[PDB]
Amino acid sequence: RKLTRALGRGEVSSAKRLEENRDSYTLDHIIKERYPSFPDAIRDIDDALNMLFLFSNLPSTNQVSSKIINDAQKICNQWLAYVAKERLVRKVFVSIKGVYYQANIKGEEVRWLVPFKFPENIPSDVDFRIMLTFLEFYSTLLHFVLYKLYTDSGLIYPPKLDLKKDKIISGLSSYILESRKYDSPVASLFSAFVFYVSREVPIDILEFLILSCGGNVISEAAMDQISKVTHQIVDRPVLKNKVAGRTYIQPQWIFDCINKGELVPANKYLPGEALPPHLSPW
Amino acid sequence: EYSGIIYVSRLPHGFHEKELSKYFAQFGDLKEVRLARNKKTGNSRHYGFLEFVNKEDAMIAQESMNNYLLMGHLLQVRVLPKGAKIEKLYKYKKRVLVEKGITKPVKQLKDNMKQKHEERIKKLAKSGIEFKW
Amino acid sequence: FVRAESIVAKTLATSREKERIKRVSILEDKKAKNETQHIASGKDFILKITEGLIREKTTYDGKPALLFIVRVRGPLAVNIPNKAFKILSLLRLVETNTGVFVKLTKNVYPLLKVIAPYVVIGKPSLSSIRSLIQKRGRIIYKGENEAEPHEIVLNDNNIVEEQLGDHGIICVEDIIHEIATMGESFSVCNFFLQPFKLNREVSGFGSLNRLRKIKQREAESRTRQFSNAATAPVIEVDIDSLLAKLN
Amino acid sequence: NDVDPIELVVFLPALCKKMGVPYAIVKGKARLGTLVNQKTSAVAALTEVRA
Amino acid sequence: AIPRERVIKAVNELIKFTSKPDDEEELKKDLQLIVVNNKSFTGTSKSFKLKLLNVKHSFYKPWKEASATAVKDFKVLLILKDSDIKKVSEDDLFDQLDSEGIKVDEIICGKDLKTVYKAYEARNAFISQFSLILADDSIVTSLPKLMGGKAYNKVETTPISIRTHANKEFSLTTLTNNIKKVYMNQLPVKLPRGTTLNVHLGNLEWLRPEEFVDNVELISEQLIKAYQIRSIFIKTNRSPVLPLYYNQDVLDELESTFNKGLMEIANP
RNA sequence: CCUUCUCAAACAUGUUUGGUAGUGAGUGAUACUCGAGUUAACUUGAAAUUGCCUUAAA
Repeated sequence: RKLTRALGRGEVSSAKRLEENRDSYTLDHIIKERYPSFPDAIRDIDDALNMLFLFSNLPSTNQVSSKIINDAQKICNQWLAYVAKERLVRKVFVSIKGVYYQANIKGEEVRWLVPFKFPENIPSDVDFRIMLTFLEFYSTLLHFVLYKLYTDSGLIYPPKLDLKKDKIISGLSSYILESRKYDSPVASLFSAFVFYVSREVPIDILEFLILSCGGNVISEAAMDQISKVTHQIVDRPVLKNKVAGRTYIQPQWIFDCINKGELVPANKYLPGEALPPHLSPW
Repeated sequence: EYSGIIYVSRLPHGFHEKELSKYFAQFGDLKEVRLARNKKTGNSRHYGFLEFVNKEDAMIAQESMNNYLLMGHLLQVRVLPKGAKIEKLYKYKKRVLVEKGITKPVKQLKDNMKQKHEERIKKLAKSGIEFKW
Repeated sequence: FVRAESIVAKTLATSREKERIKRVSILEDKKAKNETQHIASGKDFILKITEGLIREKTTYDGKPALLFIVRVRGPLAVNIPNKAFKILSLLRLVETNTGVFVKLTKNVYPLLKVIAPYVVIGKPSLSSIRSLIQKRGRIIYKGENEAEPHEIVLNDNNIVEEQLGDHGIICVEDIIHEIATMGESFSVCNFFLQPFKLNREVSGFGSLNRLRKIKQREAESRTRQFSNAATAPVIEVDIDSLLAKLN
Repeated sequence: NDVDPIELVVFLPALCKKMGVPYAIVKGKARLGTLVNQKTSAVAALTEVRA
Repeated sequence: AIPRERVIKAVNELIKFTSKPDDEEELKKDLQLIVVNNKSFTGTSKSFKLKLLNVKHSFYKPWKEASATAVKDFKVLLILKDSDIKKVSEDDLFDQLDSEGIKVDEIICGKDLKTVYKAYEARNAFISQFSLILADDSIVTSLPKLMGGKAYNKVETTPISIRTHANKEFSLTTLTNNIKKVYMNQLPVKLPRGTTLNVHLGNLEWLRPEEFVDNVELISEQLIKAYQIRSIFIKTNRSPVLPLYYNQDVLDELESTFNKGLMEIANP
């Protein structure tokens, strides 16, 4: 009301001062009241993860703003980078709806879904105000939970990002996690392996999975802006000349290796051959 | 008495025939719209005439726009009395220059300019001037 | 009702725009002949404006470049003249909040000078290119049993292969690579894509949104400048931050 | 024009005519208040202006 | 070029005609040079840029010297860029032109012209009092719209473009040096769209007749190389003309990127 | 109820080339080039009676 009065009287600098001198509400006390135990919060963060990963992939509309979308994308990238560094993923399943990831977070199973990188159509038939209220609550919850996880692991929160790497690829790789033996075999798979990912293969998904079961990733798609390679992930009908000393694989080999825990042999995953069925881990 | 003819003066720089017709059509149907312009350049003379079909509409337009302050110009609107129709206001344009040809040959023009120089000399001698050649 | 001040102001602004475009056209014709003595300047300048704000004027190297062009709302009280409207229609930029990709070359520079007041020009980074194609990608697709084509989101790589397969374009990432690298079938990919329909950074008419509109207009006035000097350098802004706001 | 009690301004036009001062009656003491950073203003005056 | 004895006699004869025994006693003693060309000076295009002809003999300092007993004194106006108006103060010109005795009376810019002197009456009143108007060459091309079309009808109110920038930066030394060179050596001439070129040599009380002869000799010898001149005259106001040059041989001369861009931006 | 070409290269802080098309009306003298173009200086409130693209949206 007071800002409307200042604009109605024509006092623009007064209006600017009024907008500057205000304090917004916070939800920290509500989060602490509703989740007295950190394991309770960790058990409840799954719906929050689903809502955040959904809302980060939407385009900006009149109801949904680019600031909210960018905050969702940033918090999701921080979560993914934490999981990748601590090497905590356990299960991965690629369905037509998207990618399901299952991780172990403080001894509890956390399952969530990440959609594919496509321009999904907004229906304009859902209560976006209700969804945005849920998103605000979930953002506060995940900020608190990520702060506790980074601090208990001994990492700075929030992590600073590399600006040029951000402008090259906007993923979890932008955020460098700084300080001040993992659990075999899922974490230790792909040890001392260098994967060259082809352009058509999903770079975000494959980079996240290889980092989670830590190994080097060389992205061809990130070579647009402008030796040590062991494996190369590809999906094409006709494949060009192949270097003899390098192993050519299909992306389902990564997912099947993660799901099985052991090293599924690479003779079943070649471009000139058909793939076995992709079984659900559950 | 009064006719349906309107004299408008102190018109701003951008007010021209199309603008005047567009504005005063909202007051009524217009029989003829003319704006005084310079003959040698396409520049308005800041006055013009309009004619309404309805003399009542002419009177209303005058009593509405007579002292309208517009872009630093206080407009002036008058209703013309009976008779005195408007004429001779052609939409002039910004003229250009072109070099015309010469039918006088080189020798003829040299003779003409020599005669002109001689007349200049004779005029100087007439006017009490002691100068060589 | 139509007010006399609005009519006359529109006339004056349109006349100024016609004079600007006429001078640009005459100078570029003298450049096209390239055998004219009397000339203000015979080369091309780019003014890069970044952020309290720094402007650097450099000479255009002539090498081809990748530009992102956003159609913004033009000067106050201006009717768009015929040549500018024709160029914008060819660039498929008839309405604001719409972006396209352009291959900047020597024959493209004069058109950019002509359409300087209606568009904002930048150099998009690879991250913003990927974000635009992954977030706002739309094609018009005609089925066998569909009599009339319609616009759909660029969602299927099978359509990409069956519509652009002869040139070797297989998927969305291939389209992104061709757009970024400006290789063969660049215009084919560009016109297979529809122009990107962005959304406004400020929307609504509450008190907060009106204050945001005031700040946005102040920033736009501070950055964007029309020299009206027939030799104004082509202005290049931070399209990364602009696309962060508009996408 | 809308001043109450009206005697605060009812002598002003005759005074301005007697002293040879240009004046105008305007609608809105609240409008004059926006002019001089107040809620209302019975009067406003310009004395010195820039070139 | 010019016969020195003939031009000496011409100037002496005019200066004898000037004194046989309002503006009547003052306007009639201004000496004028008429240059007639075979062809048009500029061509089909109007020009407002004054042609600066160098002379050895100073001209504007005699104007200020002789204008102490006149109604309107000699005044110099300087117009610079708006961003550069903050780099110059009056003492900065005073201490750099006090040795030459040059005083700049008033410095304005584009913003001042567009705000303080916008109205026609104020603009004409402010312009009419100045005799020498010097402008930055960057800003000089925006001047016909600002100073108006009346100011270009006379030579003295037509602005003079001078170089103010060194190494793509503002330079007080360069600005003052150009001002000094203009004040001492060069004179402004109005190139016409006809054949009749007028030069205002000055006033008979400003300089000696020998100095007028030397200045007209240098101007004529320079203009010979400048264009293929045809006729040269010297006169005084309200008085006829005297020829001083003639030649014949120069009379013998009397008798798509836009579409490529459209193609590049269009699909087929 | 808009808001005005605010600059370039070349040679060695200097030198040369190019870049400027205007409110309207009126007074007027005087010369120059084939009804065409130039040529001293004077008046004036921005003065005036007729020269055949839409979120700058309701």
